[PDB]
Amino acid sequence: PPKRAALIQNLRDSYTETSSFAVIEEWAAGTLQEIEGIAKAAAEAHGVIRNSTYGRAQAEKSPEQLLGVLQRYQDLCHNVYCQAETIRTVIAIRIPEHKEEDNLGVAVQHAVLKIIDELEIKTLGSGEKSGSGGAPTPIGMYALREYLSARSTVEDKLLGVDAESGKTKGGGSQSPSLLLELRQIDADFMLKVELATTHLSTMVRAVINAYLLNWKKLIQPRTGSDHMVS
Amino acid sequence: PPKRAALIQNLRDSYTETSSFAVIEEWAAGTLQEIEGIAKAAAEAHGVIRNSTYGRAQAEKSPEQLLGVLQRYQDLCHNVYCQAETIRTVIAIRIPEHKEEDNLGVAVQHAVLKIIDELEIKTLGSGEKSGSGGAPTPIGMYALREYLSARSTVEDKLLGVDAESGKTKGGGSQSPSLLLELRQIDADFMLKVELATTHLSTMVRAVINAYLLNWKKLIQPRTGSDHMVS
Amino acid sequence: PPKRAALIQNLRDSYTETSSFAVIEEWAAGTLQEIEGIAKAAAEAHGVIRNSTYGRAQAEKSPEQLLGVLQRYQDLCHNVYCQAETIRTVIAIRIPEHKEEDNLGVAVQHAVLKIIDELEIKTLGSGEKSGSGGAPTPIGMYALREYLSARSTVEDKLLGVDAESGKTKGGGSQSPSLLLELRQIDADFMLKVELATTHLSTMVRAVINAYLLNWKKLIQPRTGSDHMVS
Amino acid sequence: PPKRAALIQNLRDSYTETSSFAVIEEWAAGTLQEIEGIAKAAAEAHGVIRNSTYGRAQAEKSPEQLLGVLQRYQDLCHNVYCQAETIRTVIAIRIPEHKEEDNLGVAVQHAVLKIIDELEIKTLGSGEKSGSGGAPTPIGMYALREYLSARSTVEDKLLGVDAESGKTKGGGSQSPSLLLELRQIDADFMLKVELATTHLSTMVRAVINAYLLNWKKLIQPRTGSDHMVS
Amino acid sequence: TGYDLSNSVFSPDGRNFQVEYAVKAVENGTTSIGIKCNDGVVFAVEKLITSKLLVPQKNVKIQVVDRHIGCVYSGLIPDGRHLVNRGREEAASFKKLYKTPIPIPAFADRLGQYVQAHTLYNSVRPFGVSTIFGGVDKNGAHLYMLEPSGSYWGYKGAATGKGRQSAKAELEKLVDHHPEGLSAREAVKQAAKIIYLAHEDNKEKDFELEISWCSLSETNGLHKFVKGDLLQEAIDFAQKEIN
Amino acid sequence: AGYDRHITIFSPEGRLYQVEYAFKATNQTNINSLAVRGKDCTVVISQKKVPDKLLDPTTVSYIFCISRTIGMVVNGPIPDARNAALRAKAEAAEFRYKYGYDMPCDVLAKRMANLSQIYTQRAYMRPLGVILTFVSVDEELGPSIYKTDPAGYYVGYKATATGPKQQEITTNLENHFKKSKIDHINEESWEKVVEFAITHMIDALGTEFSKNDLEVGVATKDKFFTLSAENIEERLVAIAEQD
Amino acid sequence: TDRYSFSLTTFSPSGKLGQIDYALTAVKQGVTSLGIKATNGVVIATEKKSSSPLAMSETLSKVSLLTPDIGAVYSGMGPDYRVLVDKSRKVAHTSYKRIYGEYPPTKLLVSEVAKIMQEATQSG
Amino acid sequence: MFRNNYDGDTVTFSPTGRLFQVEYALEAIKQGSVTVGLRSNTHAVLVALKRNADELSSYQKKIIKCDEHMGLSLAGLAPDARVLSNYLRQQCNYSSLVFNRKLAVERAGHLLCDKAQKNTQSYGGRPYGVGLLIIGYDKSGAHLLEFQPSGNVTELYGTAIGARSQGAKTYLERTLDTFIKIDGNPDELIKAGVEAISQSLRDESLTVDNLSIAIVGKDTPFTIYDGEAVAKYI
Amino acid sequence: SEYDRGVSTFSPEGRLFQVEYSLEAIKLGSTAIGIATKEGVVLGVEKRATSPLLESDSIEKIVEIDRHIGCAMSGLTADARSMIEHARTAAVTHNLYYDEDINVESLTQSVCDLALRFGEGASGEERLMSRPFGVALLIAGHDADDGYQLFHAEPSGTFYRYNAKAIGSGSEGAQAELLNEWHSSLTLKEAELLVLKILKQVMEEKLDENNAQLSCITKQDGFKIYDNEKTAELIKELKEKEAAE
Repeated sequence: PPKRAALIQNLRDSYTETSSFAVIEEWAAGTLQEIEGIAKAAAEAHGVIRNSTYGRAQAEKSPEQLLGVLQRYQDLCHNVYCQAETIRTVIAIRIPEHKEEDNLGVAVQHAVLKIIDELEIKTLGSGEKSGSGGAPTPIGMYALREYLSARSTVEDKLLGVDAESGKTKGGGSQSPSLLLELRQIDADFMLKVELATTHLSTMVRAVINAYLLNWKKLIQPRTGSDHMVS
Repeated sequence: PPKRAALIQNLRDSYTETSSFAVIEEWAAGTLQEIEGIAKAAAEAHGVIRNSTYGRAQAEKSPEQLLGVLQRYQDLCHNVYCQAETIRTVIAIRIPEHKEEDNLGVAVQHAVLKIIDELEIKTLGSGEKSGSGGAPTPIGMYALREYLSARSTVEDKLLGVDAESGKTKGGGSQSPSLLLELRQIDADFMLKVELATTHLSTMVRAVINAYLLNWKKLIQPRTGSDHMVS
Repeated sequence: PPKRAALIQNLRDSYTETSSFAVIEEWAAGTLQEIEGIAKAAAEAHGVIRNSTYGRAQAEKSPEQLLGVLQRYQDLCHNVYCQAETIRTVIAIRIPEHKEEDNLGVAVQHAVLKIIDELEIKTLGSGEKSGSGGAPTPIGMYALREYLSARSTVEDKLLGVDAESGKTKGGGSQSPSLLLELRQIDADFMLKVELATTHLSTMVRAVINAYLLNWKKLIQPRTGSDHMVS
Repeated sequence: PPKRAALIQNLRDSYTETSSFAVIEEWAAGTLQEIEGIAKAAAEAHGVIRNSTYGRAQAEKSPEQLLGVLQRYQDLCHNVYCQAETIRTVIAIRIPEHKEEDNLGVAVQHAVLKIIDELEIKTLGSGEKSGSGGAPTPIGMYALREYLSARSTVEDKLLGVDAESGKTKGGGSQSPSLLLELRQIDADFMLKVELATTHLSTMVRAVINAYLLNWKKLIQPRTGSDHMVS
Repeated sequence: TGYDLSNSVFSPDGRNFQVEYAVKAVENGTTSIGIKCNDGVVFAVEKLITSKLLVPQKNVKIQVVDRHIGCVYSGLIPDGRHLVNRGREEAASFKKLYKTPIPIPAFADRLGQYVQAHTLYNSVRPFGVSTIFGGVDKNGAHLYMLEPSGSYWGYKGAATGKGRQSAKAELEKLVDHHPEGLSAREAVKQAAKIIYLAHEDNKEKDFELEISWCSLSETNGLHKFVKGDLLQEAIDFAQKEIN
Repeated sequence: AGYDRHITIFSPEGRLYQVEYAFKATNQTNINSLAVRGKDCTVVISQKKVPDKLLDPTTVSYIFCISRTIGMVVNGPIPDARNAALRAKAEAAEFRYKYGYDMPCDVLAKRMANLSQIYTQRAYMRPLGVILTFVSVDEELGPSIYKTDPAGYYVGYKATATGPKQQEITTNLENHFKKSKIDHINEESWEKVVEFAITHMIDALGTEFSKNDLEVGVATKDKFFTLSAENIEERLVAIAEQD
Repeated sequence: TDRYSFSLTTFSPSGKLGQIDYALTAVKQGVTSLGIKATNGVVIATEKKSSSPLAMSETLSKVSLLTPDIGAVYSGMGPDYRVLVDKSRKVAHTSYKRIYGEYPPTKLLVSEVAKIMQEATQSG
Repeated sequence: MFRNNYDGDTVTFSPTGRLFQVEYALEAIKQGSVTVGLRSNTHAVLVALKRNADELSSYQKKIIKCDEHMGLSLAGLAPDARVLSNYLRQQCNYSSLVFNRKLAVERAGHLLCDKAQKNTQSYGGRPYGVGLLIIGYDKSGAHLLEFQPSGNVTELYGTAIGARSQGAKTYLERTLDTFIKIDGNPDELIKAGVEAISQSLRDESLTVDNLSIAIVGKDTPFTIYDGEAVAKYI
Repeated sequence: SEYDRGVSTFSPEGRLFQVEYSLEAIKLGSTAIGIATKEGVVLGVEKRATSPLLESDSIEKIVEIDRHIGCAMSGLTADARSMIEHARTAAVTHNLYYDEDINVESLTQSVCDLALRFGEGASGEERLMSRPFGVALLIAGHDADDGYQLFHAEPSGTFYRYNAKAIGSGSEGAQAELLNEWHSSLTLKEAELLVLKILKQVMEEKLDENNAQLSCITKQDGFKIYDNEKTAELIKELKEKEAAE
């Protein structure tokens, strides 16, 4: 077993505590300010849509500024989810031999691992196929995809659509409410980014505290010490 | 019962500890570098789509570069799932007589078996019919299938489809958002491969550690030793 | 109660331990080699589809080679599920009087019964109406049915729909992705047979071990012995 | 309370142990051979469909031989479910005063009642609206209904459309796979009857054993005997 | 079950599982046999050599009580010695009171009553051994075999331990083809035989045989250890028939 | 959630099941016993099943001689009954010593039904799982029969039964006594009464007995004795024709 | 069920010792028995129930003499009463007759008996 | 799921007839340091590998005298050993004052077994966590024994207990024919014991600070060689 | 998770957790330090008071067992008072019977044979006291046979002899430092500034002669507990050498 010892060694040398601590420092400064930034970026973007009047003109183009936010957001989630998997990789490889005793530290490991996964679930978002808890999670990191899909369905009802000899129209639409809905789809998905980020702040601040406190036990789940036996 | 002893013997000779240890070494070197490779392969592929402008031209052909990644990925999942079933077969056949005592080792067996199944679930992916936990798992190993099915539905609304005499239009759109969605479907499924592989690294590294530590108990769940009775 | 004793007697004489042991021997040799056979049969069948170019020609006929595998598979599942019900019938009829004591053997019975049912669930497969655990089970034994239903839906979009009267038409499928999807549906359902059979090997090997060890307790759940009372 | 005693008396006289024992005898001989009969009746019916070539001709009529099996099956389920409710009515009315002590017999009653309900669930089948366990149960006793509904949907696509004159048609459905699916729907629903009956044998044999053993406790859950107090 | 945890507790069917488990531990120890010849008896136990580093002729499993009682058991060895020391006091105080060396039948109760007791209180663990013993008194020879519940009787010859059945069928036999008391000498011989035949459950673990006997003619009323020449003979007189 | 584990806790309906369970253990004996009284004798019947060609039957009884006038039969495990048999066997000795006269059946049974009550209220031990049947020829009641159980109960019986077959051996007697309209068997000598039981039992069980399938004892004018092995064959013969 | 009714030492949140009431249940079950006070006498009676007529009920009293001026009866657990009795006839000598040269008044015997009844309680 | 409701007290039999609390005890003997014993027909020998805490602490001894002709080495819980070795010192003294005869070694086994006995049959306590190798020289010449917390004392020719003890026992099992015959010469019987013990080292090697030895035989009352005096073997 | 609730219960791997937790009780005490020198032995401790109204000397963390043996404890104080008491009686009694001084280790020995008296149930003898003591001891003494000795007593029941050792909340860092300082040719005054230095280090509060107690024992004058002025200047004289190097 001198080779088996090697493999496990190289593993823990690739992902040391320094690797995960760096992730926490980043979240402490950089990553948090960025979230607070995306917060008001979509906050004022929601105020604009509230003071606008929608006409057929706005159904013939996708508001690029909104696409700028939902994109800037998807980017942040991407990073976090990867920086988390880093912290997780640091712990998972340090879970000791399965025993029925001396699991005081192991408990701490599993505990933190759980809070981290709860974070990864938020960022990863809801999706469109669903976990027993539903989709109480604001909006996934696939906001862009869901957004275009929502607006797209309504742009086919307002605009109409054609083919030729008889009449260009083809598909297409009184309902005064259907027009206001195109206005709401732009307003809502901007609100969903406010909330998603507000909660995402809290979650991140929590994991930072949770890590900085239990880190010793996270790396050293068991402290060998045979002073009695000899 | 000299024949019943034989069957059980041949079984454990077909799948020794050496068989499963080989699987771990492969994951230690080869298989991990491959995942890290597929990681950036779709990372830069996602950067390309971000700096491109989509027109009707891109709806008349499927990007071969992307099919190259989703394929290269499906391939890796395939292998892992099979290499796992190897490790599982090594343990399952070594689960002792069902007793109400001396299950300290048995517990270890069941424990590792569970982490392995959790791995197989990730690789096997979500699918399209669902387990009470939902589909919080990135993307299955059937990405290719789901991808073409997603893009296909949009390529019909765009190119639109048809007949002849007079104009090929039939129905196409004006929905400017439906065009951007074709762009996102290519971008998302490339992001889903980044994440799926990032997490898949962590999972694999974990199982390696978990195995290398408890392996003794995995093969020898109970250690007979009647020193008291005689 | 001399007649009530009879009924229970004839029951256990119809399904003795020999009946179930035979099932295990079959799985030991014959049935396992067959699964390993179906494994590579669809393995090379998946390699072929990977090196082929699909055109309108392949949408006008169903690949007989694939129907040969999904059929050969459905056949194997059928047999196993019946051979299992044999083993189960051998136990179910040997579950003793319901008591609140001396259930050490009974526990073993219920335990094995559970692993067997878990096997029957895999073979029976997923279906199309679902159990709280979802459909994490590869593919049911109704692969043939699900396959033709999947391909059929795509052969209509690519083949066309043309309804008639001589003065207007219907249309011919342009989405380049819809064509590749017909190619994937043939590739995936071949991969699903590889996996389904790989896991099915493991499951069977497990049940064999589990049976060969606890069989004594399975037949004799309680061993009467009143040496104290007299 | 001399009248309240009467009501409970007449109840138990209407459904004595003799009533339920008769049900067990029937299942011992008659009912079991019938199930084994329906087993091969659909076994050879599945072999026939396997050696046949389907054309447009078979879409213009429903195979009377198959309707003969699915009907003969629905009939058997009907009977069993009623004969079970008989056994259940025999017990339910003999559940004693709710106490927090002396429930050794009561436990037996509830136990058997549970196995019986598990039987009734199988026969009653799945349905089309579903219980948290899904539809892992083969096919309900409403096979006839589900079958015609499945085939019917495909007989419209194959047939489409059909107005006449002998020189042009309507439709469609050129999909070669859609034709084979009509062949599979006949083959599958015949296989589903094989399995459903194989498992139904096991279940019935089990309940017989379970009853013949605990019947004493089923009728006499508590045995009064105040020898200490006086 | 919650009825297999305490030692005093009765299961709903009047079953005391803790004592039962006690027996499971007994039918797993080595094998011990007891032969009752005409005048006197013969005992023999299976000693298991685990390693080569085990001074032979040492580590005796048969104990004498007073100076006329053979005594052998199987199961938990410490529980063994224990149950016997008590028997040794119980014996001694009895002779000190009545003068006449204790009646083999009397002796058994004393032991039963004692083992009996360890099934009454939940603060103690039942004896983990089956015991076989006997000797020659005023009414000749007797041979009993006490067990974990304190239950016991008189036997023509018996044995307990991992391999006891073979010891029994090849024991009932001797009874059938000899219905009239076996043989002083011969008993020993056939004794060393009945062990080997039963050792086929420890086959891969070379062993050492130990025999003692008690007889009004060869021992002279006293219980003695079968060592020396007659000890060899009996072995071969069994090693030969083993073929 | 363990009422029935402790010998001291009352269930919501004042039950104390541990005492109750105690009883089922008095049945796993699988031996039946009935006792009937003559006019100057008393006889108890019990089957003697010996399921082993190795156990020497001489040491296989469930009826002991408490005192030179009282005899006892037990429906339970030989370990537990052997205990009780001893305590009572000693109460006798001491009583005589402390009072000048031989202890009556009816009393000894009360010392025991009491002893197995204190035994059971203070919780100093688990209740013995046996039923004790005391027989004798008192000098103030001659044909006397009393029977105590684990719950600390007792009473007088004109002739009773005990085993896995209460009612059968019982009712069969209720119809025979329902006729004679008296409370005892009429006959000048024991010999004849004995014959009456065996006779009136085979009737309820439905089986023949030999000089080894049964076991009986009787009480005379102060002189309790166990029926011989061979001698039990006698009356078995005499009553095999006067059918 | 509570989690307070299985200990003589335990008070329920309200203030009711438990084991006592269940004990008092075995009594509210026993065979019916009564007592009537006259002006020139007092009567105490209780019924008898036969397990079977094969048993001699005339060898098991239910109305007992404690002192030649006091008798008593019961309802509940048979066996208890039998010894509770003999302990009462003694605590009647050792505690009174042997100190005062005479037998005890009604009131005090009943209390000397409840005294023995008390012990059974206060003590797990 | 997966509990073991049979290991809470030394007073409970598991369904198969095992006393788990006692088993766990032995497990603590395995966790202790190694010690070896072997004897010929003129002497017996104890060789032990003392352990320690810091480079500042002392090495905890494990050889104990009991009389001029008897002693033992230990493995496991130090205190338990104290109690045991002490009970032994007492037993020898009685057999010396009263009868004026040196307590035979076999007897010392029975005695240590019957005492260890009591702790496996009653409620409330726990079993001794310590194994001992006893040596001595009565009227039957040399003697070596091996006691375990279950009350099982077996008389060997050599042996070792403790972590890695395995390797040393193996060695002894081969060199047997050789040493069992080292009579009249003690210096060689010890060099043998020292070789056998080294078959169990992994961390370091035996230095003058952590090596302990002891002998007894024909004309050698039980004496213990410590440190600076065991140098001629290192 | 389940085997740590009985002082007489072995965990599956042969461990007695209640005993282990016992020790974990000591880490909560404040630091105690002992350094042995061929000149004598030194004992120093961090006092650590919650308030300025406490009377310092009220906290007896260092005490005399006899004229030639002293010690410093760490852990539960009530539990200490009991050991200190036994130890003192042990010494005095031996004196009475032998007209001599008890060997330091033979005293230390009797202190451990005391902790060895935990456990309730009744399997034979009788030793009334439920659990392990929650405290350790640093016993510094001197006798004609082995000179200046220093011991560490643990509730486990065992003990080791040291050249220098530290116990309490800080025994983590303190023990490291001592590992890299101690050397056989240390003078008494040298060890004083060392014990004093390591406390200040892994201690906490500004090291004043109020939160730090220092003592020592020698063949010449036995056990003496340094008064405040001495320790005070020993601190200044200490903190000074820190300027240069």
